[PDB]
Amino acid sequence: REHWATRLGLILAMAGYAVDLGNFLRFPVQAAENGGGAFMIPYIIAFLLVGIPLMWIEWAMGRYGGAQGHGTTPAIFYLLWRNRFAKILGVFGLWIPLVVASYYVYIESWTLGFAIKFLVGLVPEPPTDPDSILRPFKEFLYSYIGVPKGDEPILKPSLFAYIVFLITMFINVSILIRGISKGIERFAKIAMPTLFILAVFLVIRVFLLETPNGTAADGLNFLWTPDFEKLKDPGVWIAAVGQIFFSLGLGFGVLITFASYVRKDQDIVLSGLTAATLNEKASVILGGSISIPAAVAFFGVANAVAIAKAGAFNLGFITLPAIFSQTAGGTFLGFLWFFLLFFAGLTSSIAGMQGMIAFLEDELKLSRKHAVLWTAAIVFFSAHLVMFLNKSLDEMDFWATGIGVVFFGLTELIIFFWIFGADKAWEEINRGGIIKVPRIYYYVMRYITPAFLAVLLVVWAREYIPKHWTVWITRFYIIGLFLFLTFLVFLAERRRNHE
Ligand SMILES: COCCCC/C(=N/OCCN)c1ccc(C(F)(F)F)cc1
Ligand code: NA
Ligand code: NA
Repeated sequence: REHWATRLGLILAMAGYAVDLGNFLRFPVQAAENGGGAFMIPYIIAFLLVGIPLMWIEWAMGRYGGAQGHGTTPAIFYLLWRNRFAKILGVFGLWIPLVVASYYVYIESWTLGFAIKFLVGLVPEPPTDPDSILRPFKEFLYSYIGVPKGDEPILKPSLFAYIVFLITMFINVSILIRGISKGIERFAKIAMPTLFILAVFLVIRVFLLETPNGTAADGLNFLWTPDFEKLKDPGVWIAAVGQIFFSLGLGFGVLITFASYVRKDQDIVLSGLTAATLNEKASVILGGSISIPAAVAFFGVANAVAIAKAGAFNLGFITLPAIFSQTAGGTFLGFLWFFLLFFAGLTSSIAGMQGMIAFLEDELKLSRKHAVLWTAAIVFFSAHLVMFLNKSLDEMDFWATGIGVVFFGLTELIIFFWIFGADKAWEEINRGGIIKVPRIYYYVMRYITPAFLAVLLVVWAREYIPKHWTVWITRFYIIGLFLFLTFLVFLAERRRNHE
């Protein structure tokens, strides 16, 4: 079985996964909409009562399974719980990242394409007024994606956008086919520094942004000025818990696959706590210092609420590009921004697609080449649904991330900490650990963490269970994916009986 070479690279790859577009875009929006600086109160608590405990568990399950030559949840759940229902629930952790990858890699290709178009100067040039600046870029994005003009739910992406997607896939395969250490870990040692440099530079250039409408100081002002009156809203505490899941990448079975390449007695306590902190630092220090400030600096603090309500996607694919076409040398700033984003996603997309690569290796005994080429084949095929069918992207995100963070994460708790046994579990986490997990966390892992995860589920349940016909096309496919994966798991246990 393959293994991580260095402890540094391990943390960088785990952080590589955790840090992506959400750190720079999603997180700053959630904070401003939910109390600003006051949002740091429930966010840190959730980091301590949910994020950190659950992180350690996925690291534990991974290493525990990796020592037995299994990196995925269909096998691992069957090791924590000798049952048929454990193998089925395990498929979900093979299904979730595979669904995300069907849309995630494609959006990752957008950043790359934009980065290319921005670098060569193939971008709109306005013209005055805010809608006169945004519209040439709103339309720039819509022509790349192929946003439907008529009533049809049909997208028509550009040939270029399609070609960049093919290139993005090829890049992923390039890194992935070289393996854990010589591919992912090697690239994680190059990307993360390159990422940090790009962030710092953008942070610096943004703080220098001065327009007649405002400054960057007004941006960091609006974003971080605490509104404690919003702490009364349960929805703020719900968003915070949800944000931590999203921030750390919990409930997608990605960590579990990675940790399974960590050796039997190597530390997972301190190593995890490090990679987790790197992401949080990247979010609060770098991510919340670029997007929102630059948005407020150009449009003023008067539109700061409107900007945050416009969503994270508009902020990063329309708003910020439009601001860049108005600043000195902003076309290169557009390129550094989209190249910052491209790497952030790429370090995540190679991480997520590994689970399916691991399965084909560990359970179906496929070579690494075949495992990558078929995984690439599957994600490439399924992506055509995202590329051509309008709102298919949303349906996949809803089901994958929805079930992923709200169902499957809780399942990891119960199986490992309630079915497999809390004491046996606790030893598996602390074993070989440089530092030991605080004795208080035993109660947080066993009660507090699943109690929260139950509530996040239920509130999510009570709102989304009640909440067009073409959505069935996407549902039809992703269900077909689950059946397909059940079948592979089925074939996996039948090959093992023969040998
Ligand atoms: C809402 O956008 C999708 C996020 C799902 C979780 C995500 N975490 O990555 C870094 C944490 N912020 C993720 C999961 C799977 C994949 C992959 F596409 F690689 F499977 C990529 C990102
Ligand atoms: Na993150
Ligand atoms: Na990443």
